[PDB]
Amino acid sequence: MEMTSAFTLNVRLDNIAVITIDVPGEKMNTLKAEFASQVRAIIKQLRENKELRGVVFVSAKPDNFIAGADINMIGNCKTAQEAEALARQGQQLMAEIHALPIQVIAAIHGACLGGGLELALACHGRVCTDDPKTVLGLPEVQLGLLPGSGGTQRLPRLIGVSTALEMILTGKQLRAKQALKLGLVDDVVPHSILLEAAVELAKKERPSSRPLPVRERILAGPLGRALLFKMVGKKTEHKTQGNYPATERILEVVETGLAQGTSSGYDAEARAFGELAMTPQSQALRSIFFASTDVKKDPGSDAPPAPLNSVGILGGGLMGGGIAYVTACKAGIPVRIKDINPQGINHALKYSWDQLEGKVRRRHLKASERDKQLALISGTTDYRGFAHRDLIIEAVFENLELKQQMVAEVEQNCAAHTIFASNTSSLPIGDIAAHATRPEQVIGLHFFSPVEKMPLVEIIPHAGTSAQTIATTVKLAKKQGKTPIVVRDKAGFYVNRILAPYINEAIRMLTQGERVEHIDAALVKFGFPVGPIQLLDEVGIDTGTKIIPVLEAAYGERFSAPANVVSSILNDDRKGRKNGRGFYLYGQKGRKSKKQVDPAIYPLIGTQGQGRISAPQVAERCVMLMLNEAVRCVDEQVIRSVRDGDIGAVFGIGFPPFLGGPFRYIDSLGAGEVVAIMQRLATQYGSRFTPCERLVEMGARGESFWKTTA
Amino acid sequence: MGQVLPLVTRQGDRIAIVSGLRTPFARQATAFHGIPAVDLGKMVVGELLARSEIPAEVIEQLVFGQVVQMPEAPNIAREIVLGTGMNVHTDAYSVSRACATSFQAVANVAESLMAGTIRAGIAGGADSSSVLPIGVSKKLARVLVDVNKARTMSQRLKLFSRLRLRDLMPVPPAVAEYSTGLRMGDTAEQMAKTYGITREQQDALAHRSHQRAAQAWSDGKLKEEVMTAFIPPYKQPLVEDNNIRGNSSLADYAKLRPAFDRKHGTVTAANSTPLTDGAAAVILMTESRAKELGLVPLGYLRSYAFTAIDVWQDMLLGPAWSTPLALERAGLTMSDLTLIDMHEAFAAQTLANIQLLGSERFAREALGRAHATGEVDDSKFNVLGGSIAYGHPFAATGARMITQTLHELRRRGGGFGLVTACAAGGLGAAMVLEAE
Amino acid sequence: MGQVLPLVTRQGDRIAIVSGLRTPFARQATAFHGIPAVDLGKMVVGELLARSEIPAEVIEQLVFGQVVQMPEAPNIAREIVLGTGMNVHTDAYSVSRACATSFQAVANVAESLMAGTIRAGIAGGADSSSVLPIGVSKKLARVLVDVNKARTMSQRLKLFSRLRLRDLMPVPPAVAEYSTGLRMGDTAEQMAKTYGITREQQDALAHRSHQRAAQAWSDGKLKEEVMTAFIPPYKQPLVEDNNIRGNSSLADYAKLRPAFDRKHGTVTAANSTPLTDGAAAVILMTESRAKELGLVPLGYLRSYAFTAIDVWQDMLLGPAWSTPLALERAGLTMSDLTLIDMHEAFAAQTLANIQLLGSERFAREALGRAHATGEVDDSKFNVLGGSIAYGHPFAATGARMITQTLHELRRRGGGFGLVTACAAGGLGAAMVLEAE
Repeated sequence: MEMTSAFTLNVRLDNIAVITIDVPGEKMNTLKAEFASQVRAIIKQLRENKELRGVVFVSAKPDNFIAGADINMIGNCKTAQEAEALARQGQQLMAEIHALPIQVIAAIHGACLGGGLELALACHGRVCTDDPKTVLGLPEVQLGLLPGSGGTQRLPRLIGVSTALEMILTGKQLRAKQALKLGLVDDVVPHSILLEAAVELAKKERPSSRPLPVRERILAGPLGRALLFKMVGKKTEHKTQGNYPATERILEVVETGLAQGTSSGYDAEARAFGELAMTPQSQALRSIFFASTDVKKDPGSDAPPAPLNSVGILGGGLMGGGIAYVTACKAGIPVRIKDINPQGINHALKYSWDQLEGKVRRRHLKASERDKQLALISGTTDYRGFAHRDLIIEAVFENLELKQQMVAEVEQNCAAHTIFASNTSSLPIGDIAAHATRPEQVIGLHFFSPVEKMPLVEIIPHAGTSAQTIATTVKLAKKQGKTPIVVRDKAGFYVNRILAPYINEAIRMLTQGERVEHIDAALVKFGFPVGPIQLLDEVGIDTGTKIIPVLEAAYGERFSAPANVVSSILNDDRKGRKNGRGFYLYGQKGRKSKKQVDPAIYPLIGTQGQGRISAPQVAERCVMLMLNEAVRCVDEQVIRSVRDGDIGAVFGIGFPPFLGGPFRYIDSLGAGEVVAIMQRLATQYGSRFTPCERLVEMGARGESFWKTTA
Repeated sequence: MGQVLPLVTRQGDRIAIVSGLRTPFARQATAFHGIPAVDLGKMVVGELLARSEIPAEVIEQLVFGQVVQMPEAPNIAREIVLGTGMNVHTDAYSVSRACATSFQAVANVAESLMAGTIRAGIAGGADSSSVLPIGVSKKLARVLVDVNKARTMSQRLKLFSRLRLRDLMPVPPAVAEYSTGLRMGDTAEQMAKTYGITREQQDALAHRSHQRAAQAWSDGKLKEEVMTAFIPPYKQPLVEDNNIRGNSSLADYAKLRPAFDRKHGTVTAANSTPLTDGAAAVILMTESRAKELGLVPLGYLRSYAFTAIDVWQDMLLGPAWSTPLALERAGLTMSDLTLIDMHEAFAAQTLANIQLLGSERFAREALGRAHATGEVDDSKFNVLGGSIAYGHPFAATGARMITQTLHELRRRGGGFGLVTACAAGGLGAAMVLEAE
Repeated sequence: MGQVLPLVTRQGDRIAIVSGLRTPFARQATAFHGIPAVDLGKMVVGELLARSEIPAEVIEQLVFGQVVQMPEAPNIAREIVLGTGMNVHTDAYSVSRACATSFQAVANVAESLMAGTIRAGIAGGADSSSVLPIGVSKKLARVLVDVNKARTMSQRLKLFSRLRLRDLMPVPPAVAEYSTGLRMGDTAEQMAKTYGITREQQDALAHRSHQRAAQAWSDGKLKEEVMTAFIPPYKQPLVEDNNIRGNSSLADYAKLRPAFDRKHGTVTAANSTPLTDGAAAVILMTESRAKELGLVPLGYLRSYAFTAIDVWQDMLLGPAWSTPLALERAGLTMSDLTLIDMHEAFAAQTLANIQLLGSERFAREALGRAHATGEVDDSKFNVLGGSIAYGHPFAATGARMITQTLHELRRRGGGFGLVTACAAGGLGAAMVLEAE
């Protein structure tokens, strides 16, 4: 009620206080500055009553116990003082919370992250339910950030250093079962008696009298902390390429906290916000998170959805099994597949079988439920039983006549309510539809190399496509755990259109006598993880090459690769890992290490010249070509929104997140500032680096593609 | 109505029979080796349900069965419904009837739909000859009981003191009648000696059953009823029965050592069907429901018949007992009976049955009937062959013939079917079918 | 409208229960030690025939199910009639449904005499915890499969290579749900944490049932249907139920540590049915033939009800689900009930069920009925004690409640009996009896 905030004090008949966290606004139990203020007033009224003996803390929300700090106030920080102050006000409260002598218990249910574990470490006892929704962690390093207070110092000596460091660095997700045996949560109790199970735990005489000892007590002290620190730091820079801050910073803030006492970490972590919270890496990560969250909230279309509980796939192989895998393992929807040859069925069922039972092999799952999703795996070689598939999806060869014939016959072999979709390679969805009885229910999806790693899809409606067909299609990826992006039905599209200059330039550069390892290491040093050629082969040389004639027939000659060199590898049985030989060594006889490329590709290439071009120069050229294409593709508005365009590139191609993305890079690099040096590159090599007219428009007059707020 | 009884429901709808699906049968070593009986039931039920448009929430009751029982999961019916996608509130059960559990369920399923509590059912079962559970020696079963209830450590070593002999050697499986010790071939042999069946008289039935069945495979008539099996190895699917050998001449396996007597054993392993592995599921559901959801049933149903006789001689003559009773309970006769079927569990043991069916003396006194039940022609008898070809899983051949005949009557374009089957314990199974 | 199932035959004769008898029960490792469950089958029925003097040939069907099945007897029903003096031509069989096989038999057999193919039936069963047919590790069974199929003597030793010292360890028995792993006490336990069941009320029920059941034995009311068992060594007969602790106090119950969850559970051995052994045999047959041969039935039959629910959470709520549906089919009410009974498997799930039978909100969304079931009066509830006293012999539990009530409603006015019972797999059994 604008005064009650969320923390409500409740005194039962006994001498314990039960505390409920009911945020009046959003369903999550997030953190605001005023909560920290009134709870000090709340704890003040609790301190005056000497009758109480303990306190227990309740989620008061089926969604979560406490969500954590809200990123918007971090975005509202202006300089080091505010960033330091929020940490400092976090310390004194959490110190004040920890200063009480009576037993303090917090009951965890739902989510408890970031600022969630802030209070958890401030309680002597804690219980989390066995319900599989509960989770604990510090998802702060991802944002280029770190916990507000206490996390770097009081968590490490309560649970250990090795677990604490990786949790702060790797940022994994912790379950109730593994938190219990690790020792952070004293007991896991049923959600039904969650509040009452903490009642007697509040009645326990000891707040902390026999803390758990350390089996790994061997390195407790200064003898091995530095040896650990030097090895983790050396791996960190080797893993982080040095372009991510708040990685070595974690080593510093923890070391000062561990060595010279608690008070040092308090100022040190307060100071960490002074520089780290105000950093182009930090703002880039904070902005992209809001960009990422919004599109998940964004429902793509406007029409109401339609019933969808049966899906039909026409085509198996490996992609058919993979797409079925997620829709089965994650989405859990009934599915039917028809293949004219059971070998595709047999392999695809094997294919899903392959990815499965590895979680079982990891002992985190058992075969009892494993067979359950095997049941929904349905395969056949006939049209019978397909009459009640809500959606029909095409996974057959991209022959348009073959596509048009099957889409024509599948309508006769399926319900009218069923909507047809296809993962076309280059054929337009409207061209694919053509003689379509229900074109409005004909739509286009676009997937990639195995998407268990890749969380993105493309939405490709054609001229006639009912908004319900889009709305139904868009909501699929959300329940598929993917991000929906609606793109225009144009040749080359968005992700593939900007990826071609990324690889075409890599092909163009390396043929001029440049070693791949040096350009690769610098490029992954720059902020593109995994280099061009290794990406080029394993994704499919031909499938990357197949769009090029379509791209060349779409816009211009710029997409062209050097002739008779990229194609020569294709008709050489040197077709990547799928063919067992390509670029990188595929025998992997070097103790499964980073094997250097096959020492025979170099003679096949002309490779005339030397390095010549600088290591950052190829990196700035690689980003520019996609950037030159990024503004170009969005120039005809291939993307619905700028945020969709930004989110599409950084998670679909691999632009440095610390740089924020393509147009995060543009405004960071003085907006139209890069144009001149980009234009100089155009003078250096050729008009392939011509500025876009809108890029010229915004660059010449001085503009940012984002009015927004800055 | 002195002999015929109605088989129509309370509401006036006949007990319609809808199609089913068959797992192809393979020998205990060629295929289906190590695959339990659970997933076979899972394998058939999931695809048969998800092959037509029939939903899973509509079903209210079903039963499978297995003559070979795995000790784990005593109620096999629970596992099938829970994993394969059906309503979690379905009435699943399991029944026992050696070699005819399919037909046992058919009566059990029909009686459930007779009451009106349930409107639709699913019938089938699983049988496997390669996952036989091994029991311990009986002596090394009481000893393990005491040790769990033992209190002190000193008592245990005293308990172990009586462990001796070859108790470590387990108990190999046995099939002969437990209280009779008859191996179903030795009593099948004595019939041929009792009723005069020659190894030349047989071994052409074995050939003619290998024929007219491989031709069915060659004609591909049994296409939509036999599944293409897939395995967790996924090495390759199976399409055709491998036990069936409708290519060897009848004069090839006649020079084989007798299976049981080995002295004057006019039957051998070749002319006796071998145990094979597979499963099946069939849809049984009332006439009105079939129409009110718009489904034509794969024919209809007429009646049922089963008989029990003393287990000391010629126990596999239950069909000889059962045959007239089914026709009287339907008010029918072999004359008005297009095509028949026999389980043909062995060489002979049915040649006598058709002989007994045609023998006036048997039905005169052994049954009290005024007349014999009549003779039957070979042409309308096991047209698709029988057990001597594909093989004989115990509880599965029941519904399998149901599938073969109804479609065959669909091939015959109507008529009334009839199947006869002998069962362990002097039991016979017979009934009149109707493809409308 | 009225969804009522009239339990009257084609001719209109209602289904009648004429009589039955119960084998007395003893704990595991007691006088009932090492006795095969099949032997209990003969003994319970053989004396019942003689005491009844009903002919052994007039019976035309009978089914006894059993928990703790043994593979030595696949079809136990055939063995009993082959063991007992009843006619070999009876066409019997066996079924299995959790701890309510007695009620499972009640369902599928009452419909058997509804068909008109038969006229009379026998109900009962036998399960014993002192006997377990335990086998070796599964792969060891798999190993023995190849050696029987092996052809080369030198190949066997290569097959013997795969072994370990722990292999000769056999697999201990299990009771938790196979696909769930939750023991039955655990699910009863989680309800005590879910809805709130104090140990004091659970232990009080253990006291009340002990006080009630011992009083019935002290009153000797359960005498004419309780057998005087003889053990083949013939040392001394058993007359009374030794499981019942009628000399007990609630304080003795509270000093027991919780068995399953030793942390904060509210169930112990005091408030849990112990492992008891025994048998049962009850006679069911239509009223018309009862008057045809001149016999008065010990009551009659009104309706039946069974439900399938979730196993993950609150699996013992079958009686909570099944209660209104039975009174729906009977067209009756919980108020219209002289006496009520429910299988006191656990005192926790006991208090849970009656509370849920009285929970109006339970029937609003889980069931959607017009109104909840009603209030279960403790006075009529388990008047002769319950399962926390006599024990849980698994299969016979259903019939044993059938025995007491029909006598008890014979001991009182005709009334209308009712029993409810939970079962494994999210199964609950409920029905309304008449008892005239």
